[PDB]
Amino acid sequence: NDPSGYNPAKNNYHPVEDACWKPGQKVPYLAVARTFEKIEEVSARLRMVETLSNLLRSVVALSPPDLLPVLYLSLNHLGPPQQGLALGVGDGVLLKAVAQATGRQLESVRAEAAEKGDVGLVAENSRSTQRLMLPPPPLTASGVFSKFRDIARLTGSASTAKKIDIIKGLFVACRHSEARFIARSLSGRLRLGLAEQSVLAALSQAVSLTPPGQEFPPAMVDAGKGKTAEARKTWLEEQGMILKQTFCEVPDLDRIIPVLLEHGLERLPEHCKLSPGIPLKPMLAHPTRGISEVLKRFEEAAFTCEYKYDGQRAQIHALEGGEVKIFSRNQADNTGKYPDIISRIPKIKLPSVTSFILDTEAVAWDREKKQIQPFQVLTTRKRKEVDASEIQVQVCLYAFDLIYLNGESLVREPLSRRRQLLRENFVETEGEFVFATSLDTKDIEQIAEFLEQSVKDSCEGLMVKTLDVDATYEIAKRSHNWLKLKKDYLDGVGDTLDLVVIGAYLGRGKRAGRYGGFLLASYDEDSEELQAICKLGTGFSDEELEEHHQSLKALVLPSPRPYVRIDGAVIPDHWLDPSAVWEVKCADLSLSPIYPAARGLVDSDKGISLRFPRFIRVREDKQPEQATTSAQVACLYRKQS
DNA sequence: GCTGATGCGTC
DNA sequence: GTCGGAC
DNA sequence: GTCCGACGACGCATCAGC
Ligand SMILES: *P(=O)(O)OC[C@H]1O[C@@H](n2cnc3c(N)ncnc32)[C@H](O)[C@@H]1O
Repeated sequence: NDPSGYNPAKNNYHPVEDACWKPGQKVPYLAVARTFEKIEEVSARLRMVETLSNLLRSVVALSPPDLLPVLYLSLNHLGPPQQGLALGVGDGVLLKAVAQATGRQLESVRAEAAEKGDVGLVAENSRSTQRLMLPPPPLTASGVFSKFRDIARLTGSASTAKKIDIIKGLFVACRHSEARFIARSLSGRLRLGLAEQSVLAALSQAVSLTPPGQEFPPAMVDAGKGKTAEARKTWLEEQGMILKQTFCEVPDLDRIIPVLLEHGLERLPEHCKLSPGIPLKPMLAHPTRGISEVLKRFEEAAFTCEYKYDGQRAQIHALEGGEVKIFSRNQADNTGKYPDIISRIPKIKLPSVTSFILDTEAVAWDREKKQIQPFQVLTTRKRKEVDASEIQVQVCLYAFDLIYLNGESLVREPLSRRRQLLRENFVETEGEFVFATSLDTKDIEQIAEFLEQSVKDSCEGLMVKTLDVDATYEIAKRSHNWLKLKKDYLDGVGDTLDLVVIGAYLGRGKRAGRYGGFLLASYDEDSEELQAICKLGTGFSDEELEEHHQSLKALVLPSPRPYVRIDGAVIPDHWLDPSAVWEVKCADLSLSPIYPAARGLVDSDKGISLRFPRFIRVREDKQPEQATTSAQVACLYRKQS
C-alpha cells in the first residue's frame, strides 16, 4: 500500500496484490527506489534479475505506459544511444545543488561525499531547506525520468543554473531513499550491480510471466505456474534469447518496448530486425594472455589472426538509395564527424553493392609519410557536425567485418563467408580503405612472429577469430567471440616501470572506505625531484588494496614535500611521504598536457604519462632514488617511434 | 571574445 | 581501456 | 565465461567567469 513498504524481493511476489500502487496509477518513484535497494543488498545477479522482474511485472500489469521510463531509470540511460542525450551534470553541479537544496556549505558537502564515497548518502541524510511544512506530492517514475530529460535538454548560457533548479526541485520532493538514487543517477554512479544484460533478462522474464495486452484484471499474472521448474527454466531461457538477439540487432528500447506491449515477445523479431541506418551491438574481444591460451580457447577450430589497429571503431552503414551513416562502438552517431569517409564510400564499394554494414577501425593516417599515426593524433579530429574542408587529420579505414550486404543480414553467417563477401565486393585504396592485414595459420612460430610484426607495423597486437566454428556475428550468443592478443598481456614482456607513490585518493562505490586510486611519480635526476606521471587504480586484488591502505597510512602528510611536483594533476586526498615503489605496467607512453614527468625531454610543454597503467606488485627492494627516472621514461617513449 | 574548468566520449 | 570479484 | 563496476589518459565541446 504505502510504497515505503514495497518489497519486490518478496517470495511468491504477486504483480497485482504485492504492488504499491493501483491499476492505471503512475508508478511511484519510491517503488523504483525500493527495488534498487533490494537489488543493491544482494550479490547474486540472478536474485537481482528476479527482483527487477517483479517490479516490471507489476508495471506491465498495472501501468504499461511506465515500462519504458522504469527501464531507462534502471539502466541510468536517458534514451537511445544514437540520439546523444546527456545530462551535462557531473559531481561539480550535483554537489552545488545538494549544498543549496540542504542549505549547507559546498565544502562540507564535498568533503562528506569524498569520505563516504557516495553522493547519494549525502543528499539523503540532510533535509532540504526549501521544503514547506506540507511536502509536495510523491515523485513518480515517469515524472523523474522526464525531469532528467529536461535537465539534459537545457543548453546554452545560464543553463547550469536552470539544471540546478530542477535538481533542487527533485530533492525537495524526495522521501525515504529516493534522494540517494536521484543523486547517484545524476552522478552517473547508480552502481546497482545490475546493468544491461540483467535488465534484458528481467524484461524478457517479466513479459513472459505476465503477458502485456491483457484485458484488466489480467487473467494470466504468472504464465510459468503451470510448468515444472525444469520446463519453466528452458522456456525462460528461450524467451530471453529472443529478446537478446533482437536487442543486439536493434539496441533501442524506444523501438522494442512499444512492439513488446502491442505484439508480445514471440512476434518481436518480425517487427524489429537488423537494418542499415539502425546501429547494432558490435562484436567484442576477450583478452588472451598468450598464444597457448588462444589454442586452448579455440582448440581444433581454424582461425585467422589480424592486426589490431590502434584507432576508433567505425560501424559504417550504407542504406539502399545511397544514404550513409556511421556509428561508434557504443551506437553514438558519428556520421557528422566523418565527412571525408562519407565522400569516399563510392570509392570503396563495387557498383553492384546496394547496401551494407561494415565493421572498421578508423586510424589516423599521415599522407605525407604514408604511415599510421598514433591514437592521440586521431583524437584531435573534431566531433559532432564537421564540414569536409575542416579535416586536418586524415583517416584510413581498416575493414575487418561485413555484417549486412545487399539486403542480407550476415549475423548468422560464419566469418569465412562474411570475409569472402567483404574481400570480393569492396575495393582497397592504400591510405584510405584497406582490409586488415591477416594470417590464416595454426603454427605457433608464425603466430608469434606475426604478433611481433603487428607491433613493428604500428598496431597493438593481434585479433584472433575462428573462421567456421562458432564464427558468427550473433552477439547475443557470445559478445566476446573474438580474442585480443597484446604483448603487454604477457608476463615479462612489455614496459614495466618502478614508480613512487606520492598520493592517494579516497575510494568511491566498491572502494568506499579505503583508497580507490594513487598518484605515482618518476624521479627526475637533473632536478632531484619526483614528478607525477600518472594515477593508478587497477591491478591490485582487494587484499592487496587493503595492504596498501595499511602500509601507506603511516606515510600520510598534511602538506606536500617541496621536491614533489604534480603541476595540474588532481591533488590527492592524502599526500604521502615518498617511500613506496610499485611496479606498474602500461600499453604505451603518451604525451601528457597535465603530467610533469619528463617535461622538456621529448616535448617543451608536455610531460609523459602511461596508457592503461596497472599495478603489478610492490617493489620492496627499491627506494624512490632507484625508481624509474624521468630520463628513462623519455627513452621508453622515444623507442615507440 | 577569450580562457579554465568541467562533462562526455573515445581508447 | 585493465583489472578483480561474484556467480 | 559472463557480468559488473572499481579505476586509467586524453582531447573536443561546452559554459561560467571573466
Ligand atoms: P579492445 O581493446 O577490447 O579491442 C577491440 C577493439 O579493437 C579494434 N580493432 C582493431 N583492429 C581490429 C580487427 N582487425 N578486428 C576487430 N577489432 C579491431 C576495434 O575497434 C575493437 O572495438
